[PDB]
Amino acid sequence: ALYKIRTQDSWSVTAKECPLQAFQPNLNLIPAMIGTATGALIRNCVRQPVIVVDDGVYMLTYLAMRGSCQDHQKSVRHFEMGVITSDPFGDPVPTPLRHWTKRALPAYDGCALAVKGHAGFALCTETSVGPLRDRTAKRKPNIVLFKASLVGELSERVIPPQSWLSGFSFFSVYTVAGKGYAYHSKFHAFGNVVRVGQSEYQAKCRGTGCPTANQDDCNTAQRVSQEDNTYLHQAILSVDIDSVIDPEDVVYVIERDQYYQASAGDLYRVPETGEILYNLHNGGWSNEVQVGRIQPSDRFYMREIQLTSTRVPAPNGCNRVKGCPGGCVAVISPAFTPMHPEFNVGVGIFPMNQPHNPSIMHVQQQTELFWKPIVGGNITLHESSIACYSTVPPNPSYDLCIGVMTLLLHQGQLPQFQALSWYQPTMCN
Amino acid sequence: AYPNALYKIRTQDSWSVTAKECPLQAFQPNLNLIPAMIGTATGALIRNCVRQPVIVVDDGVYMLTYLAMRGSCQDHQKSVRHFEMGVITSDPFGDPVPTPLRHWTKRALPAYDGCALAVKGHAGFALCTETSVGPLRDRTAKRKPNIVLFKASLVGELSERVIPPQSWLSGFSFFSVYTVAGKGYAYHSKFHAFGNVVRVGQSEYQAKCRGTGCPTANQDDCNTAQRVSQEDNTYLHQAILSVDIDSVIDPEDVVYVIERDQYYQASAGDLYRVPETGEILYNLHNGGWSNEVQVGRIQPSDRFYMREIQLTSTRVPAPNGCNRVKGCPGGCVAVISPAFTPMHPEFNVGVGIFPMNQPHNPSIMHVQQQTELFWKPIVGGNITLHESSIACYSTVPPNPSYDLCIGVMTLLLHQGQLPQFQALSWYQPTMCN
Repeated sequence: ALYKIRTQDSWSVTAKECPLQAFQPNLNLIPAMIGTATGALIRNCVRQPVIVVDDGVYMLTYLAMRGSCQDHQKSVRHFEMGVITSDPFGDPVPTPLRHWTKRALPAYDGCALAVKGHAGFALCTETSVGPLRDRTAKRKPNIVLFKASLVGELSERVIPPQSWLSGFSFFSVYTVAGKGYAYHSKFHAFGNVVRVGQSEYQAKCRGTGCPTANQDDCNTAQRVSQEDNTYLHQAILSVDIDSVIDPEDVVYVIERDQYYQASAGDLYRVPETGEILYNLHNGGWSNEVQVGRIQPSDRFYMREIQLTSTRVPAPNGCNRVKGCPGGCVAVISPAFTPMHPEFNVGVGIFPMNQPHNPSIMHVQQQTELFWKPIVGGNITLHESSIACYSTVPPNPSYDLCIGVMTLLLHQGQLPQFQALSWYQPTMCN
Repeated sequence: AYPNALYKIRTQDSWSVTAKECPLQAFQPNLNLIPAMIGTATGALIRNCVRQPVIVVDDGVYMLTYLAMRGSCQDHQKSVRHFEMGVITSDPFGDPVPTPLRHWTKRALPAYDGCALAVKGHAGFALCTETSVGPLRDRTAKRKPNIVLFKASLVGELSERVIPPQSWLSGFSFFSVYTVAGKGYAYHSKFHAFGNVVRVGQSEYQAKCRGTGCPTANQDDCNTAQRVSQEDNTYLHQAILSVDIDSVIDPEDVVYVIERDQYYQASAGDLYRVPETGEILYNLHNGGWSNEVQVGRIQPSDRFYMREIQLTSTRVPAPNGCNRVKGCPGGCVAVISPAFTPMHPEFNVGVGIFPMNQPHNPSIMHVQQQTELFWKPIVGGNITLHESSIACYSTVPPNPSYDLCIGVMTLLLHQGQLPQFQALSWYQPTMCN
């Protein structure tokens, strides 16, 4: 492989416990020449970007389409792996080594990524017309595990819908875009499950986001089929990455009382303790920044963590109610990664100002350390994924983050893949 | 099951003798621009600059290169040289598009400048100038640079072979050898590409001067435009580099010098080999005083001749704000963005990427023997084209109406940023009129 630096998770317990410096100066934005050009001049669209880093190795994915952003049937699914290496300035930057594409049909939607020991893993939903229509049509999709490596291998294992192990019955299982982890021959990632409602568990509803939310509206926001009384559940997928014969693939269903709405998300594993942190992406009615800890006890709980009170904005044209089940949607752009084993500190890519310019937000226990735009003007952020890491040994003042985004660079075009890296302040105040 | 070496579309050169001989249709409708998701993102938001883009295609395999810098476009010392290889495969719509398989980077120091590319089978080749501060300062400092041959393949490892300046075999005497960006070809055991050599002036040969580009050109001004060192009486000559790509033991690297009466100024360029006949076509890039689209044929006789071919009378524009003379020595420069590829074994037909309008927007021009078949913008607005490279091919068997072209460019996408790598493909009209 290309000479690469050792890296370690920025949410390690060795992270700062102190109250952090509010970094006033401009950030040092360094290159991240990864991915590919995505037709900035010829109306090509990119969706579902995910970036993951493990010990100086990264894996990247996105979904490319022609002429619009809703063409799963004619989409191309991109996978990429590379290493983080010291650039001419002595700065660790990622560079690609291998790239693969999957040409639909079939399409691959909601791919989750993880990297472990120079190996890359991708879990995708095999589809033709996408998850929204798949649920309404009551399909039972195949799920495909991709195994990638720096020497150019891409192996696939089909997971039939009936093969999943679970303690209860469910209609169907879907993958969702985001970050996962590979631990103990298992690939853990967020998932979505269509399942009939049970009396004991109702929709999470009233809270600081919408104190007067109505329970019937909350249940409707989660419902899939009114006649079948099925609801879209958040889940954790535990996929076998060592066995190809009689593989043990498990789905852990989280009851719908643990989340306002099922969504895409990221899972983080604290290396020393094994605690699982999560970042539940938006796209529903809740405009809160949803992070927390996964606590498996008598059942799987999502213990919410208060990271920031800043709300996720609505699209430009929406003038309806904000942050309540019957109004505007909260955009899907925000993605926050933990800089602390208990998510006391987080760094995220966030939309800023009316054009939703891409920006970086540093928050510690509801204190905003900084909120800085990457660019101004009319550049609009659509989706983002962020991977922050530390060197071995850590820099006493900085961690490094890699941000990948989809952006509307020019009017009349479609969202474009862009990437960048930066030194993330970790100095105490 | 993914795009790979064995699962790729077969292609053939668009300058094959099997190309159309007829008078071509002037294509009025808009072109069908199809994806070319190659290269990488190049920091469109963080002021990163990309230079010297080159694309080459051979039988469904491509190789790409460019030079990346941080914070400015004049930082060889802190630059990164990118290499990439991939295949041309049928996209979901049934359209052949390029997709990357391998990517390599070379971290300065040392930097690698003026890389020329060639592809044969599944192997890729790059010939670069080992430098620290770039060719202009290297010539002024009278350095003798190393030249490095890079060997890449889709399933193999990137190897390098250093060519010392004293190791070159040649029939001529010269001071130093430089590579230049552009396309070359790999045939049999040789990698042929354009080069530049610093050499003392010869009594018999003066600078090419008066012509359709500058009817009133002055011979003294033309000779000055080619001169390197007046004290040493050295001039920058165009050359052809023949580099051994099969032998690791006793490699034979040869320099063929072209006398300075065959070209207005030495420059970067592209070489094309007609597969059936073996004739060599060339595209001499701009960046000097000549604002003509410089194409022609390389004829080795008693000496190496560059037989000019008149492809189009449209002139290459000058940079914004220049009020000196156009297309004549000692005045405004002609921008280096244009790149023209042959669609005909004798360059009767050409397709090029060209700057159009005041912002120098990227555009595609189709010309046949000085007749403009079309001149269409890719985009308008304030997007500015800086450099470009184009590779057009055929599907085997050829589509009766269309060839396929891949265009790679460096563009100023947003004000306050630096030139960005962008790529696109399109169906190139080849139908008769």
